[PDB]
Amino acid sequence: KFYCDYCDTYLTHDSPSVRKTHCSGRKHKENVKDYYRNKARDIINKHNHKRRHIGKRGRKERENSSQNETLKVTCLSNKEKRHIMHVKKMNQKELAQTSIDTLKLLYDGSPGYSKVFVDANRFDIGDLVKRAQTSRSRDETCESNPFPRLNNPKKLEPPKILSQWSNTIPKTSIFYSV
Amino acid sequence: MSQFIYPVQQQPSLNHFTDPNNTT
Amino acid sequence: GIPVKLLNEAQGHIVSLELTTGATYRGKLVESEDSMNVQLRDVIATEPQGAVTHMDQIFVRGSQIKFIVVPDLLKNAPLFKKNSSRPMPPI
Amino acid sequence: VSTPELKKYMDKKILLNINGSRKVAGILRGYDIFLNVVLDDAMEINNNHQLGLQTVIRGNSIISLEALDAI
Amino acid sequence: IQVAHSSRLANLIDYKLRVLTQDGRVYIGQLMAFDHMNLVLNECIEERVPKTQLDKLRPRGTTLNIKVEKRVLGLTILRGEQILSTVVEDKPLLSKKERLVRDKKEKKQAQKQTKLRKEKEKK
Amino acid sequence: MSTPAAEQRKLVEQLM
Amino acid sequence: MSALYFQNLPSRPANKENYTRLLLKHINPNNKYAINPSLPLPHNKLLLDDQMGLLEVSISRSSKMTNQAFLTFVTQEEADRFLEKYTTTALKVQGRKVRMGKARTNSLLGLSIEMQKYNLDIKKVLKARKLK
Amino acid sequence: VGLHFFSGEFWDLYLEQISSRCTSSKKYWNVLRKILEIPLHSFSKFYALWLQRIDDIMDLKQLSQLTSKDELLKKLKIDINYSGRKGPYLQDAKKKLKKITKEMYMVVQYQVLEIYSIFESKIYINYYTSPETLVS
RNA sequence: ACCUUAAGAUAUCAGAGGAAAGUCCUACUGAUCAAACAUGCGCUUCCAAUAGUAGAAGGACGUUAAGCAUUUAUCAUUGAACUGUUCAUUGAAGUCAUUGAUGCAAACUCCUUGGUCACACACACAUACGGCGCGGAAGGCGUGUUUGCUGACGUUUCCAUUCCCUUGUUUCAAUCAUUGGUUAAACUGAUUUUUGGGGCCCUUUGUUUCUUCUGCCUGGAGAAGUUUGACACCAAAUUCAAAUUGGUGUUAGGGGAGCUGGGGCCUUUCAAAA
Repeated sequence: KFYCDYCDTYLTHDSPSVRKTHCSGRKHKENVKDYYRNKARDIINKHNHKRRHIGKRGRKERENSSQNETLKVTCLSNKEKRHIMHVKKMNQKELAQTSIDTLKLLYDGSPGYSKVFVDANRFDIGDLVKRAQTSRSRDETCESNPFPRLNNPKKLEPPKILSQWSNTIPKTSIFYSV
Repeated sequence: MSQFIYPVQQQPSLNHFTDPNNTT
Repeated sequence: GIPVKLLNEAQGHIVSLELTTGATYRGKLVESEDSMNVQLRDVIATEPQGAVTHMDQIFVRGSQIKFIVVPDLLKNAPLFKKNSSRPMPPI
Repeated sequence: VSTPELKKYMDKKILLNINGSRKVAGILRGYDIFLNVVLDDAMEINNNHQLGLQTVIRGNSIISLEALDAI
Repeated sequence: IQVAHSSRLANLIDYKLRVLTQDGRVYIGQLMAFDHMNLVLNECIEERVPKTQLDKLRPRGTTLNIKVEKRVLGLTILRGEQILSTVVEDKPLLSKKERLVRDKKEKKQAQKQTKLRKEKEKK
Repeated sequence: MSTPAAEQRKLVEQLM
Repeated sequence: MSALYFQNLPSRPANKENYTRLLLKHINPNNKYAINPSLPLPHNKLLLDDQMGLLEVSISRSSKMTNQAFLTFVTQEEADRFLEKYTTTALKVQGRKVRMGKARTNSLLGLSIEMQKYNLDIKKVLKARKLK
Repeated sequence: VGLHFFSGEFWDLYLEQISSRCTSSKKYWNVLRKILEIPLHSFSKFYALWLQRIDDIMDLKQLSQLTSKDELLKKLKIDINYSGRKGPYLQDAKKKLKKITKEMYMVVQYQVLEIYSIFESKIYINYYTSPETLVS
């Protein structure tokens, strides 16, 4: 008697494909995805800090630090800090999931494009792609699109900038572009 | 709300110095 | 046994395993059986003297495996917890 | 007990290293629960001399059984 | 470190062991499961004495200093056929009282969650 | 049914 | 034979032999005795514990003097040159600076060496009863 | 090939390799500091990494990862060994470091935006096609 | 669509009883063993400067660093000169490295970890060293009670069944109140309300981290709540949000009153032997 620990459904004793059928379905394929999302989410959310050993400060150490000044502490309200934490977590997720693919768009008309960037006709990991999109075939030749500039392509996307520093940008561009 | 935004700028009003097509 | 079930849970993720001959292998783990037989896919082999090659698949007998290195995230697997609740299996 | 999952290697050329030094390549024909394997048209890779029309390999001395085909 | 005299391999769970293999390689990681006696180690780093420095261990400066090549490898399951003998090196992070406390905690939480699961799945 | 030897018996015995 | 007096020494070492070995290690780096553990220290009841004249230590667990410990030497001139070794730069054992001053009275072992270099012995053991 | 305008992918590979292999976590700072000054196409991603990674610092001593103690004490007027109440002082250090990063970002943004506006926006072809091709 | 099961057992010997020879059993009885839980030993080891800018343990998959010293970089065929050596040609394999590898050694930088506790700034000791402050960590040994592997689940026509303060802390004084002791006028001690002063802490970094809501540095605060419940967060798809279904967690720390398990010491009473 063996049961899945994710689905919690008790499964009549199996060892062959019956375990390769359960583990390849959907109630055991996405329900094992939600589990490890939560466990990895925790280790991201953990905020417990190291144990604090506070030693008795001496007079020579205290007098200099008392001489200088007192420092104000910035503090927010409950709703404000809730909103700020939500925003910061969302920003961290969005930046972490970001992948730069400028080189893939730049070589869109290369003579050997379909054999490298398509990622389905590659020679290393193509063996996996080789029941379930106008895919780019390997049989493309450079005669197709002899002149790329004939209005086919579009301008490169302008570089992104941080929104919290969006007033830093110069006000007016040097040249007048229509 | 995303932290990356495309930059936007104001045009310099097309005098003879700021024209990119000027050849004279 | 717990380790066999852990290796079973480690399916579909890149594991690295070293045989008793000295060789090393790493790649996607397609299937494993209760006797530690494993099938690696897109494996990158290191023969004992240092040379490195590549094969599509491999099926190594479990009697020769020295150890198997699974991804670190599997430490949080549900079958590693000691106190567990069972659904009271039917008749 | 449990038959090894080699139902996809049938009639496909494989290369398996006998013991720690020898390497034998042939066409797999069948297998047993001990991982005994019977492979036809063997050839001891080293020049390389063929073994025979029908050979069996004891599953004790097999280490790895990588396949030289599409799989 | 001192370890209780009546302490089988079941009591040394999350102790940081020192597992020795047949080929002179040691593994230094936290034990977290066993079975044929094939362990599961959390952060075990494998050590070995190179053949170039093995000659310094042979009987004869006064104090030997051996540079041991070590590899880092995580959450690895060993095989009992190769294991030769195991030694203990360090205690777990948590004290015994705190260990009992967290066990009672998880038992209470699990009992409550099981009761709620039954209550939901029946009605 | 115990070690694979019994299963191999229940094949070889029929084979002979 | 004159015993030295030491203050501001750590009281953590607990065990007397372990404390002696640690203090000897900090006194003499690369020492023949401190570097090699599991060596039985020479207990000179009435042999150098460490070279450059170090004969014995004498500590006490009494709560009255916790940090205090005493070092007894072989010869007075050896003890005087030990002061020149200090040369008024604060010797440090563990992390705390230690102050060093000559004891008001030499230790019992030093008294024995002075007496051999037996009435003084009997008087000392008789003094032990009255003050206890 | 580090100073390429489109060199974001190479630096991403380098940073992920450093973060995956290194455990001392000083080479990460020493490499992101260099990346901060190169006028790349995707400088914003690395500046966001820098801002988040400076925002997750938790104690005074880890500011020594950034620069030297003497440099911090002399230029930014931040004392690492400051003992007392360290919460507001660490917040002050974070504010000063973020101001310095903002000035760096001002310089790099001016450079990158000028380059893109003038030159890089007009170039459409970056690949060798054939000896029979004509370029505009 | 594939799957529906290895079988046994749950301390041990010895003694008394019950269903010739076993056979089983005894909220039977001894002895041993093992487990849990209490509880002790003058038991043993370990627990970081502030009188100061340190140190201990373990790392670095860290730098100096191309450090200082050695050592390595194919095989076959054919032609040519040559006294083995050099040049070219065909074929065969071929981890990257040579700023490598290996041997040796040192400095530096940085990470994690800890009672950075209380009383002390002390003249000890031969039986060598009051181990005669409170805790914590880890073992060794002894006693007591319960059990005879251990846990959920159902049934009971079983037993069960609590409150209160508090969430910077500590200390001094002014003052209010309560209570006891002596002469309710005086003095003295314990508890409490309000205000002020001193010290230390706030990295509590989402500014107390039990939850929500209000809120804060000229401050440490206010309201509601506490387990068949609430709260936080994750994932989706309906074509933003809300909705739901499925998941992972969190529900704490200290003090007090009752009620109760255990030890040490003292009193009384009872029984046996001396």
